[PDB]
Amino acid sequence: QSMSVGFIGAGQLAFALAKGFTAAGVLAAHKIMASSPDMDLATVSALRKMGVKLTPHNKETVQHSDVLFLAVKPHIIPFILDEIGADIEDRHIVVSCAAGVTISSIEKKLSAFRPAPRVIRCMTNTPVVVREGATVYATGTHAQVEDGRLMEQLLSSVGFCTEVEEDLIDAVTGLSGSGPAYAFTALDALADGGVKMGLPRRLAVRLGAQALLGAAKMLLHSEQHPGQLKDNVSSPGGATIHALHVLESGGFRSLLINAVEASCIRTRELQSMADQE
Amino acid sequence: QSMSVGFIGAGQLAFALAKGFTAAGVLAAHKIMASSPDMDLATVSALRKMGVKLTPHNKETVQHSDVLFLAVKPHIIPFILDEIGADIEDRHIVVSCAAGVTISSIEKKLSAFRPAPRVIRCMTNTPVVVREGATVYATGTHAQVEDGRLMEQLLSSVGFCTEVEEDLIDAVTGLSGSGPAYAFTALDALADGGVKMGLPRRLAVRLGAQALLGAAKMLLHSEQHPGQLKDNVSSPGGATIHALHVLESGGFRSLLINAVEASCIRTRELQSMADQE
Amino acid sequence: YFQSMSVGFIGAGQLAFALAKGFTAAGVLAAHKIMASSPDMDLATVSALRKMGVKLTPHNKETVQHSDVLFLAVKPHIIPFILDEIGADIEDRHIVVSCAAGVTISSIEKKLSAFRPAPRVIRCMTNTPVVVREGATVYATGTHAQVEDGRLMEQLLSSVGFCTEVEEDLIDAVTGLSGSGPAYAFTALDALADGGVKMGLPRRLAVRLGAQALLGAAKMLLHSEQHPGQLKDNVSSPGGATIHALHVLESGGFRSLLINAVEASCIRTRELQSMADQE
Amino acid sequence: FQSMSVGFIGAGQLAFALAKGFTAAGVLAAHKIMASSPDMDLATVSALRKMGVKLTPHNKETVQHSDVLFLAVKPHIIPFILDEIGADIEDRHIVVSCAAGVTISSIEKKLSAFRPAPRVIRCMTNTPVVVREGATVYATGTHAQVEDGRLMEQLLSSVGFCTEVEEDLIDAVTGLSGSGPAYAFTALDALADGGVKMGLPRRLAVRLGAQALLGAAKMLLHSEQHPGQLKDNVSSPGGATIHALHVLESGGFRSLLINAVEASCIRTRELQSMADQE
Ligand SMILES: NC(=O)C1=CN([C@@H]2O[C@H](COP(=O)(O)OP(=O)(O)OC[C@H]3O[C@@H](n4cnc5c(N)ncnc54)[C@H](O)[C@@H]3O)[C@@H](O)[C@H]2O)C=CC1
Ligand SMILES: NC(=O)C1=CN([C@@H]2O[C@H](COP(=O)(O)OP(=O)(O)OC[C@H]3O[C@@H](n4cnc5c(N)ncnc54)[C@H](O)[C@@H]3O)[C@@H](O)[C@H]2O)C=CC1
Ligand SMILES: NC(=O)C1=CN([C@@H]2O[C@H](COP(=O)(O)OP(=O)(O)OC[C@H]3O[C@@H](n4cnc5c(N)ncnc54)[C@H](O)[C@@H]3O)[C@@H](O)[C@H]2O)C=CC1
Ligand SMILES: NC(=O)C1=CN([C@@H]2O[C@H](COP(=O)(O)OP(=O)(O)OC[C@H]3O[C@@H](n4cnc5c(N)ncnc54)[C@H](O)[C@@H]3O)[C@@H](O)[C@H]2O)C=CC1
Ligand SMILES: O=C(O)[C@@H]1CCCCN1
Ligand SMILES: O=C(O)[C@@H]1CCCCN1
Ligand SMILES: O=C(O)[C@@H]1CCCCN1
Ligand SMILES: O=C(O)[C@@H]1CCCCN1
Repeated sequence: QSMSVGFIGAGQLAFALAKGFTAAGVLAAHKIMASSPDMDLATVSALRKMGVKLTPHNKETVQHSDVLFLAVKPHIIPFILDEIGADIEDRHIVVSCAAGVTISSIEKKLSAFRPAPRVIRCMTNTPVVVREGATVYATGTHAQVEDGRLMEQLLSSVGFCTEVEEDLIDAVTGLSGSGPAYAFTALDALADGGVKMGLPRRLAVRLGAQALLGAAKMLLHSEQHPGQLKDNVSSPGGATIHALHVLESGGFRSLLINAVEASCIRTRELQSMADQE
Repeated sequence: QSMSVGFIGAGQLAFALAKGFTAAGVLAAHKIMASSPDMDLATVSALRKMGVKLTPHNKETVQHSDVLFLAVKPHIIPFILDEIGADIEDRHIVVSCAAGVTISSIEKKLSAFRPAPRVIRCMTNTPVVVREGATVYATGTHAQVEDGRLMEQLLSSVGFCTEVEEDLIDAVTGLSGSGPAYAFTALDALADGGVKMGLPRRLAVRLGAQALLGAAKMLLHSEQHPGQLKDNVSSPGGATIHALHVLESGGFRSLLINAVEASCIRTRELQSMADQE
Repeated sequence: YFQSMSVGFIGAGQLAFALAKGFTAAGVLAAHKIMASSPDMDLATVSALRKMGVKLTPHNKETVQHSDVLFLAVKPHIIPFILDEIGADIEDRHIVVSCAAGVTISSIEKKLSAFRPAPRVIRCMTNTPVVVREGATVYATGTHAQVEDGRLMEQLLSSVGFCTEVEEDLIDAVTGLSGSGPAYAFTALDALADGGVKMGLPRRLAVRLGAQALLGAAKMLLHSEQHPGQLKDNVSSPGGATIHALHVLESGGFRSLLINAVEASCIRTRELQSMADQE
Repeated sequence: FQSMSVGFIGAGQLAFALAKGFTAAGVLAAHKIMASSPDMDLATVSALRKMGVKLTPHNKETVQHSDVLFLAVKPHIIPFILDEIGADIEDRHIVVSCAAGVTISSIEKKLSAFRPAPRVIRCMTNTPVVVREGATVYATGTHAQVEDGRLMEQLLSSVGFCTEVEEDLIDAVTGLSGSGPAYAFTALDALADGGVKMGLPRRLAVRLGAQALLGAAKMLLHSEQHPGQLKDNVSSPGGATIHALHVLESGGFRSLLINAVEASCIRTRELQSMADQE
């Protein structure tokens, strides 16, 4: 309750998490501060109306915060760590949200200034903004047991959250981190299919999104295999099995596997370049 | 509250709706009766444990019911209507859930026995079982205004529900009716992609489903275009835009359009055969 | 009982051989209580039937007079000529079992009813694995088949594999799945063997391992209540070799090709029978 | 062999499958079997419990209980396991590695640091051992005695086909019969969807497709004829089956199965190459 939260970066992810946290009630907007070198951002304007404290100065965010989220682009992380490293205290829990960036790389930058930085790495996604996020976290070398439990409590307020080994996170990034983009592409296309068959666009968007929401919820609430739930939809000779055939004829399943793989491979490739630098 | 509901048919759709209605609290299990010529069905066993009254005799379902759902396969509908047509009373609201079957065809069969049958046609989907269904309905020639409002009240308890013109329903069937099957295929494949990149299968299923649920919820709660929400996920040069490219290279969008179209075309084709018979 | 039943095959080809070998291997019938007829004795199937001890004759009337249960095992377009030829020889005691793809009970009963009013007709679809008593058989009973006729036919065909009664309107689809099925399987086993050879296995070992793998997986599914996707999930470890191989199957639309096959077989069956009904 | 104690290090899919097959075969009483795992909250551990298999978290307990010791852990866990119990391997032990890709030489090098001449056998099997129709190959290590191989072949023949091979074939066998059940399950799911599309109930389509594949596989195993000849026997000229074969050929059906065996084998070799660099 006395917990103060800070965001280095004031972009899409910082907005989504601050919106989710405040809607969840687990944090008052006034306990949150975010910093950015650009206050002319739509997300900065939104955070202001929410009641989040804003500043150009990353040092002010550090000084206000107990839990410090790093919500900048991955290549900005080392610059950020050099800038505020001398201002980290024993009270701080540093939570990196950046795609690809390793706990090792973060702990090495911070340890030059003060031993035993408490670091947690997470991967989440934009649906935390409607409290339906998918989040994983890995705890660092000096994180205490209460640090992981605190972070799971906080991130569970805005969706699914579980601890993982760090070597799983790049793959999670390709699945649930990039996942919403696959869904939005799919929903746009399903709506176009509805329009082609005679539905108004607004209705098609609503129906397609509601269908995907409900099916996903069924699977999360069921112990059955997704193929069994699929079997339950189709009648023999019917419309649904005819539609499933044309998906299969296009290699639909393989394209989704291709996407998760391509995201994960790019994440690893980018971090290799960072480590080489 | 005094309303009694009956299901002709005791299969996947009847279970899903009865489960959703009772979980919603809008109906007590004991106000529901369902009939089937086969009590050795898993769905019949499930309905029994819920507290739903079961019978082999469709006439008993009619006699108990105020609202009567037709939840049999489309080709069974005319047989069903011939069987119980003499038992429909002025109190009855007949709600056909059957894919493709027209209000005209139903009103013609029932009108031979008694004038002015009150008929509503709906299309829904299995996620009503977790109260996240997508339902549309069209009112028949003799349905009263309170009949449509009653049905929207009832079906809104288990998900989205809106009135449509009947000529939209076959297209809705290809989008949200068959939709859950597209989602389950997609979730199975996304999980395989997670497994390929090193995630345990149970975790990949959970993450993929949670990602699709959250993205769908974002779109339902946003006024923004799905392409804008997609743009918000990707950073320049990043993992997500790399993954979106490989989806595009496979014609991912076109496959989903193909599916909605194929389902809708099959539905129309099947009903043409029924009308020819 | 069963060994006292006389069985006849009109047609002495691949299906008659497969069934006669299955029945005799099962011990339900003595080979010499089977008679088969063909206008062509220079077939390999006739020679094999002869070596088993089946009675062979060129005269379909002899097969009819010999038999109690009479299997029609000729090509579908031959059935109406067969029915014209021996229809007058069908007796009240006969059970007539059509194995021909596509041919309807109605077409058979219309021919035979011109001779006697209540011909007992059963239609079945089976497959060549009856030869190792692992066939997949369905049957539908005709207008005049007694309840005991269906029970007898199920007992007989269960001796050489799986057997269940179905409505007749399912049989063309069954034909595209389990009737044509063994050919899809032999194609797949030939290709899996080539895959083993490409990766360095001797052909003989690759053939045996591929066939054992498919047999064991199919038996697993038949003995499990789990979805095939779940059994599939259990084979793969994260990042491992099996999931990499499943991806390249998916990239080629592997699933859609098998759906295409069942559909193509069933559509061709319906199309041929429509030409027969037109003729 | 009633004087034989079998142990599993690992209590996952493969250990369950083998234990269920051995016990169903009657060659082992379930109480003569011990399995270890650091995680007792697995579905496979509960199933092993109900069978009457002894469970323990301690790999050393499994080693002390067992004469034949199956390594049923993921390949990257093998070197850790060997470090943990290498000092407990006795002369009596036969160590049977089931792990994909892991070489006899790598196992022998680990165990030899503790006691010379470890008796090592490498095998590749598959999950259908659970219905006693597995396909297993094995290779004997440097110090395996002649009777060690014969004993293993007797034990593994009780749950399916089993033959000795040169070790350099095992990665390819892994891509064919090791991964093979997954190809079949994919095919059976798809064939069932095909049956449903043409009007069959799903339960019936699943049963018929599985029976068709089982019977055709048995036909081939029992026949001296080429699979092409058995295929030819199914088709009549102009008929339904040859029409269906054509659409398989037009999609390169054969090439996809070759692709799968190749992709599995290449990945196995790639993974072990990384293990050997580490
Ligand atoms: N957008 C998404 O869907 C998700 C993004 N992420 C991660 O979140 C991090 C940020 O992602 P987005 O918010 O999408 O980026 P974004 O580009 O919307 O916001 C980036 C923010 O960093 C600020 N910034 C740049 N230099 C700075 C500095 N020196 N000090 C402080 N702030 C600075 C920018 O002004 C902007 O406010 C990335 O590492 C990304 O991998 C992870 C999960 C999902
Ligand atoms: N499964 C789905 O996803 C949805 C299905 N529907 C529609 O719901 C209707 C039923 O669909 P499912 O429940 O999936 O079918 P289902 O096959 O699971 O259940 C069909 C039920 O009808 C019963 N039945 C057969 N003959 C009968 C008779 N003479 N009298 C009474 N009951 C009889 C069967 O025994 C079975 O209980 C279909 O028209 C379908 O289009 C619509 C929305 C979604
Ligand atoms: N081969 C298979 O895998 C299966 C075939 N079937 C059905 O079995 C029937 C026969 O198929 P196959 O045995 O494969 O054909 P096949 O061509 O091997 O043998 C056909 C037999 O009919 C004989 N025949 C031709 N004219 C005749 C006549 N007037 N009187 C008597 N016999 C005559 C031929 O000489 C030959 O012995 C077909 O209707 C086919 O659909 C059904 C299930 C599987
Ligand atoms: N599943 C299959 O279809 C086949 C698997 N294999 C091989 O069998 C081995 C196991 O495969 P699955 O059983 O499928 O894996 P699985 O993941 O189902 O079970 C793995 C087991 O290892 C246990 N484990 C992890 N660390 C351990 C440790 N330090 N000490 C003891 N147990 C530990 C886990 O708790 C789990 O019980 C792999 O090397 C695989 O290549 C070979 C043939 C077929
Ligand atoms: O495949 C079918 O016959 C049905 C039609 C309606 C929505 C669900 N699936
Ligand atoms: O495209 C990107 O850079 C990020 C990576 C992490 C998840 C969201 N998208
Ligand atoms: O996918 C895997 O890791 C294993 C390899 C061995 C055979 C079965 N599947
Ligand atoms: O190709 C054919 O004509 C037959 C039809 C029946 C099943 C087996 N093959």
